[PDB]
Amino acid sequence: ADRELDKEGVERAFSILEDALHVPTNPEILLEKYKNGHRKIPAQTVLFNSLRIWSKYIDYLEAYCPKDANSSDKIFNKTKMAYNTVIDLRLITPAMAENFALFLQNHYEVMESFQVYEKTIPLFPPEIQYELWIEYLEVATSHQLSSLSPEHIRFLFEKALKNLCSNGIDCKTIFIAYSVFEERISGLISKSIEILRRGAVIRLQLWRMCISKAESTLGPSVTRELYQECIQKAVEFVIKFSDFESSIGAREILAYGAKLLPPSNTELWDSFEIFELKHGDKTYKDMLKMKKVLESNMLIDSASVS
Amino acid sequence: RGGISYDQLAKLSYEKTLRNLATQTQNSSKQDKVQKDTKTGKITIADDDKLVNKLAVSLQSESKKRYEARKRQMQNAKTLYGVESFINDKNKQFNEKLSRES
Amino acid sequence: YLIVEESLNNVEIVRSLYTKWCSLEPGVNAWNSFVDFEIRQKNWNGVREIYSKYVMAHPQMQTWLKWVRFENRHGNTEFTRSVYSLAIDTVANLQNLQIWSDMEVAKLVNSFAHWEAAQQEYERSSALYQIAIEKWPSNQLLKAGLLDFEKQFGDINSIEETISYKRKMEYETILSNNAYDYDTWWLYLDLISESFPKQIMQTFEKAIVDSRKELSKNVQWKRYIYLWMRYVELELENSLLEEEFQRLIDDIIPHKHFTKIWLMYAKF
Repeated sequence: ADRELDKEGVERAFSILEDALHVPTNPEILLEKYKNGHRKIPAQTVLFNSLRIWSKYIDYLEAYCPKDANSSDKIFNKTKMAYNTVIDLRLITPAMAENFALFLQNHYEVMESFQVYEKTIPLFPPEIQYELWIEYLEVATSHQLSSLSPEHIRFLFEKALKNLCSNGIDCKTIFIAYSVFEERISGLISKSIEILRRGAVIRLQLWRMCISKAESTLGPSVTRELYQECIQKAVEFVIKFSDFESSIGAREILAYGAKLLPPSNTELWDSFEIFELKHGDKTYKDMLKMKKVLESNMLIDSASVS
Repeated sequence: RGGISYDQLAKLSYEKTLRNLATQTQNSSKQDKVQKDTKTGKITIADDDKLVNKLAVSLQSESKKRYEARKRQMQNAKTLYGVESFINDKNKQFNEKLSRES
Repeated sequence: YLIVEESLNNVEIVRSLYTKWCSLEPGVNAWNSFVDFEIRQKNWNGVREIYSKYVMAHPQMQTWLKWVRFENRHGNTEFTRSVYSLAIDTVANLQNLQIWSDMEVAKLVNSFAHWEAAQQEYERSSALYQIAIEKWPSNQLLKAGLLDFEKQFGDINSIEETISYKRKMEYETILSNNAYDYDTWWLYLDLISESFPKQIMQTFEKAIVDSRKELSKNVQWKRYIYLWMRYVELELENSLLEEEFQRLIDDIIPHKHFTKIWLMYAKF
């Protein structure tokens, strides 16, 4: 192929490489009879299976198609059937599945590139679907030609988000993409229960903390519910987050310092928390010294237990 | 997990013998009736003398392999463990059984 | 008995043995080794006779879908849709016996449709979803498996038509479960105002303002108000404003007939 591409046209380079890729009647039987055949059956018959053959065939097509193809052209109809044949042969790698969906979005075939993500995710195992769902959900919300309804974009998240956390992946971004887009198209703070689910799946502390900042902008009635639910090493970090929420909107915070120190070992960071709560006031270094006195006595009790 | 039931293990050992029979036909390729009696109800089947020898030798050879694999497993079983005190082989054999129960 | 007669290459004795053994209805291990026997012997017409009997001995989709995995392995298109036509009629013919579950019939409808999508006939892929949902309105899995077919092979207005229904059922089942989640109301109404406009569109707005006391609640009524107002309006406005208003009635009398309805709603 490579010597003929320089000497002769790419149409000559296709035609010598078209003869490689005849998918005859049945690839399932020929693939199996080749694998079970002990070196007697030639690989001339099962030559279509080879990924290397398809990728450099396609890369000639995707290079030869013009920058404006718009589906009238023969070649854009030719590279799409050659791309779809790879998916039907099922020998498509996930970087190659992105190269076809990217291929359609440059040539304004955006609404058919959502079919491209749709066909392939089923075929792949998770830990790889997470990289396709980023590129699929981002085209749905960011690309300008995609006019999808806000109940259709919400379908694409909560079909993925439910499916993808079911097999078990951290899913930090998809939660945020379903969190960020909710203001740009809908514009209400339903964001919290959409993002609470990140904190309570069945990193996670870094999803819980940024949003409990966000409802202190909107309204304190839905902050204080999170401050309760935030606390129910990692446990100690959750207690610290609760103390910060109390400072934003003090006795509940000090008692929380007790609840957190009693949550777990070391507790000096909690001392920094109560000290922060004391420092926040613009009252008497009496309750503070009493607090350090109570903490020290608790430490002495822990030493007695040990 | 679990053990394998006697229906599945009969099937799996059936498939292993078919694969082994398939490779014997493959190797034989690379290296190159029913009459019922009138007098009685007895039935007669014409057979080649080969493939009866080949079945009998295969059944003997599989018995040899399983015998020597168990015999070598006997050798490992009485050479591995020596921690607990015992009296005979049957003691260590029974106290391996108690270790299997844990 | 089999692997000895296999070893002797007596192919007519294992065939006579298997015909007897599959007559006593033993289980799926026997039949699957009997369809694997004829693949060895290349008897393609004989193994097709077995699956005719194998679906009658074990009526279940993993025996029917095994027979379509046989036919799609060989690529014979005339034989595969004949099996597909026999599989979906027998579910319809034997509906009252109740031996295939809702998740079980969804595997047959989807594997019929995704095969017809690969056979480039999208109008047969599309129409069978309608007959299956009507033929079975009970199973949600066949309705939900209808949607994923449109996502892959359908044109965009058809997906949005079907998407609007699944969102309708899922918003309906949360609000029946969860009592006062006011943020799902403000989308469920806007689900029906956007894509469902009809008698239902007015009706839910009644059914919402039924559910409407919080600060979190009452602004939903404000939405239903203008939703009514954009399109009576005074009559429902007085009924809701009755929550309590002596200053309001004195404010009402001075600027109801004098100035508008928008002035009337300003009091509320």
